[PDB]
Amino acid sequence: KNVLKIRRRKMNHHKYRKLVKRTRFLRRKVREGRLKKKQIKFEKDLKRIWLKAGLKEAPENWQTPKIYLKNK
Amino acid sequence: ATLNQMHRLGPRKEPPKRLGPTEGRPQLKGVVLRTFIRKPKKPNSANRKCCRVRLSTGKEAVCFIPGEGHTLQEHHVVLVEGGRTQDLPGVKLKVVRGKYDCGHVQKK
Amino acid sequence: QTNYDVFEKTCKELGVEYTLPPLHFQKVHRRFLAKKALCIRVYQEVQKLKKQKRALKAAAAAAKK
Amino acid sequence: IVRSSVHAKWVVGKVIGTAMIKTAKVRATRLVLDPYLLKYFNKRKTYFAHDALQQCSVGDIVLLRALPVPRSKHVKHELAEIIFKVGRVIDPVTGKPCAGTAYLESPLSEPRE
Amino acid sequence: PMKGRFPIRRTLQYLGRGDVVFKESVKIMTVNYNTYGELGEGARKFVFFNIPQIQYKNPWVQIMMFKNMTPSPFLRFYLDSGEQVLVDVETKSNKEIMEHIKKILGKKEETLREEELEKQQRFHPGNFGPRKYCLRECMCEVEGQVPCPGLVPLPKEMTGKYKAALKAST
Amino acid sequence: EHRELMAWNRDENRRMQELRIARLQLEAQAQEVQKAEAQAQRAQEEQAWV
RNA sequence: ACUAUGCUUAGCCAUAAACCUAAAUAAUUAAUUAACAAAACUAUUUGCCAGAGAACUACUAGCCAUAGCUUAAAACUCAAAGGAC
RNA sequence: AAAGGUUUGGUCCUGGCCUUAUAAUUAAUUAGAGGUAAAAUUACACAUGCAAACCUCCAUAGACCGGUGUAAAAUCCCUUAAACAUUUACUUAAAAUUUAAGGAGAGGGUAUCAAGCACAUUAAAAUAGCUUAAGACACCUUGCCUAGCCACACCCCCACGGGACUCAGCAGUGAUAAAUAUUAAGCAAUAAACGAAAGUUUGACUAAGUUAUACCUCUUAGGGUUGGUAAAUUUCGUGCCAGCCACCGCGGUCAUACGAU
Ligand code: FES
Ligand SMILES: [K+]
Ligand SMILES: [K+]
Ligand SMILES: [K+]
Ligand SMILES: [K+]
Ligand SMILES: [K+]
Ligand SMILES: [K+]
Ligand SMILES: [Mg+2]
Ligand SMILES: [Mg+2]
Ligand SMILES: [Mg+2]
Ligand SMILES: [Mg+2]
Ligand SMILES: [Mg+2]
Ligand SMILES: [Mg+2]
Ligand SMILES: [Mg+2]
Ligand SMILES: [Mg+2]
Ligand SMILES: [Mg+2]
Ligand SMILES: [Mg+2]
Ligand SMILES: [Mg+2]
Ligand SMILES: [Mg+2]
Ligand SMILES: [Mg+2]
Ligand SMILES: [Mg+2]
Ligand SMILES: [Mg+2]
Ligand SMILES: [Mg+2]
Ligand SMILES: [Mg+2]
Ligand SMILES: [Mg+2]
Ligand SMILES: [Mg+2]
Ligand SMILES: [Mg+2]
Ligand SMILES: [Mg+2]
Ligand SMILES: [Mg+2]
Ligand SMILES: [Mg+2]
Repeated sequence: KNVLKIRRRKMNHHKYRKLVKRTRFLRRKVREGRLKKKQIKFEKDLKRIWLKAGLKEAPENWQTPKIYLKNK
Repeated sequence: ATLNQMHRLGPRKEPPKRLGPTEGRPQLKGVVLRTFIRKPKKPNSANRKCCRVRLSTGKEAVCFIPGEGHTLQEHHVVLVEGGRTQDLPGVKLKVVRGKYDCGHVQKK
Repeated sequence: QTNYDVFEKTCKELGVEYTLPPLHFQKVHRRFLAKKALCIRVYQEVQKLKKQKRALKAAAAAAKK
Repeated sequence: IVRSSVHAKWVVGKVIGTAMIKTAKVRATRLVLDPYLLKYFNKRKTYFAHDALQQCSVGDIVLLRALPVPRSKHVKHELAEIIFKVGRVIDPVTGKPCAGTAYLESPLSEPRE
Repeated sequence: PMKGRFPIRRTLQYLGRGDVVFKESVKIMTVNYNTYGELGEGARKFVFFNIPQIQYKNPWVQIMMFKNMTPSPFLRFYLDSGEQVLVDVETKSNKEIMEHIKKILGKKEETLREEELEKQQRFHPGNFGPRKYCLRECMCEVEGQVPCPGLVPLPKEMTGKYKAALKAST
Repeated sequence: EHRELMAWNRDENRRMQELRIARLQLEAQAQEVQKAEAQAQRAQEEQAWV
């Protein structure tokens, strides 16, 4: 078979790689902010749980782990 | 698929029927906003008479005006219907001749 | 499943512990393991409070009697 | 001595768990007809059963009797009998211990032990 | 082509050919059979061909099947009284097994016929109403009775429009 | 009628139990003969191997 | 001409036309040529597919991955695209 | 489905789209009478009238009929117990009609909603359990089970309370929408309420009014179409313009495809 369908994907992937290259710095700031919102949503979801259970403060010796930050 | 696989999945999942320009309604009433000409995509050649309208739903759409010659102007009221104009891309509505401000084509 | 008596001797002699397969598979990732840890902790705290309340309630009743 | 309301007056199932005190979680299966294919498949249900003596082990077939009054929200049956013990089956036809499709004790013999 | 082996087993006519209707005492039928062997061939065919027919006629009976748990195949019925009926099906054809269980724990033809007649007691041919429940919706359908005004216009003297006019005239 | 049918069933199970013991008895005789011959071959091979 | 790199010691990344483009298992070779390729074909079980493009994309979650990988749409456009000859 | 049209220079295969059949609403043009059925933009706001009384005072009824489809995966089918704001009987039993607790099985969508976070058992009060890829939880959508059933009754899920303060009863109005029934008569029939009863009341209902939305019986003829699929075009005008097509497509001077005839 011909490679025509592969050529379409070849151009799509090439053009996408250069688009990511152009806006690489913008994408980095988008991600750090999407992860920060991802963390706040995680923290709030944990606060909802204990408040609904009837606790007025989080369980003793508990600190929500920061799981989306540059910990590794 | 095997009979066990057909049982676990059942009948084919059916994508919902998304609505069209009229929102699944026979006709809509709109007020003309502008009258302009649209060019039929190649290989056709004409100066097709179209108009923009604000429909009762609140959105704005481009409507082809059929017939040889229309008297439509801004602020006029028209009854739009479905039916795409094949040569005109994006024009999914048509005006009904003989209703509200739009009138029947004057016979020659 | 076939010879339980032979099974028991073999595990004891060979020193092999047999754990039964868990009915349900549990997914694991940082977000789940952290939420599942708090939920267990929250429950324990709620139950500890109830035990304290029951003791205080019973103690007051005993004094009245 | 009125009997239970529940339809399942007698249910057979496998003991899939025994981590609750004096209770055995049992999985029963029934055959349900697929209307499109007209073939029977297994619909399984979970039944909590009162195991008074904690004499049940995971994997054994058991018979449950519907309790007249529900003991709790989910415990509405008791353990009538253990049809097959896991790894300790006794052939109903001959009465001799078996280990799969074989006799641990020959039916010709009469050990009486 | 219908999938699977013996696709006739997945037809409503085949499922309705079953003749074993258990007595109300029967609650469970556990089937112990072996997948390999020579003396258990009839039991394997009974699970393959007959169990669907039995379940179809006894929807409320729990049929649970266990494989390779004992040296020989057998059937054990659990009754509501608490009795347990053990049947030995080794060296027995699938047809023989069906006939055996029909005799000991199967309803007789007379009993089944009586139930069918009782079920239809409240259907009356003379009753009028919707097609789902009755033969005729209205007496206009009956021959000789006054026909429906929609199909056939009524005489003027039988109409309220005409009668009301006369009362005003009087 | 139920009691009569439950009595006929128990008889059928005993009748088939009798056949099982008769069939399995024949197997023990034949299989015993084969076992003795197989043990003889082991004795011959075992001595040769030693 | 010369560097990253190909090498070694640990750790990471998890992608290939990773394709023999042919899932695994047990058969059968007559009652059997869409084309081409590596003859046809039955049963069992799981996975996957449902016009083309948009799209190895957007968003979501997971990940030692931070110009990344896996997961994976819709609007909108067309009356075809595609395979073999 | 008894199928058809349309990928290409051409063939086969695959594959989508579309055509032909049937029905509802609205619209264009057109239309005699008669009978019948149905009546339907909107849980947005409502002027006016009416829709529940009866009856020797007590009671009974206004909890129904009628209306709408708000909320909700809401349910169906089945089991058990219990009453009843009841009836008819008996001093003790047959029904109708409900309520509560349940469960053999069945029951919408999204898995890019994959975990839920107390959702369990025991009964010395301990154990660490419960649901979940055989789809839990979450979110979204929808009345269904149709001799009929379910929910709702101005709003705040409820209705002590509070509020933006009542036609989703009949008729009618404003606004809104493509969507257009009488601000009508009668209690004679049947149904319901009351009375011991003669009887009384009822916008339930009955007999009419309105309307080609449907069917039936009739008498006038109008609407569309005429390149292929797909039944059927003469002349003239136009000349890639004006226009046409459901799909394929047509129109550049002899156009059966546009407009008139
Ligand atoms: S349906 Fe019987 S009179 Fe009309
Ligand atoms: K053209
Ligand atoms: K290759
Ligand atoms: K086709
Ligand atoms: K409400
Ligand atoms: K009346
Ligand atoms: K005509
Ligand atoms: Mg080549
Ligand atoms: Mg491209
Ligand atoms: Mg170098
Ligand atoms: Mg390297
Ligand atoms: Mg890959
Ligand atoms: Mg390779
Ligand atoms: Mg890639
Ligand atoms: Mg990507
Ligand atoms: Mg992404
Ligand atoms: Mg092609
Ligand atoms: Mg109209
Ligand atoms: Mg009603
Ligand atoms: Mg709603
Ligand atoms: Mg997404
Ligand atoms: Mg209102
Ligand atoms: Mg309310
Ligand atoms: Mg009204
Ligand atoms: Mg009101
Ligand atoms: Mg209308
Ligand atoms: Mg009375
Ligand atoms: Mg010409
Ligand atoms: Mg045409
Ligand atoms: Mg023409």
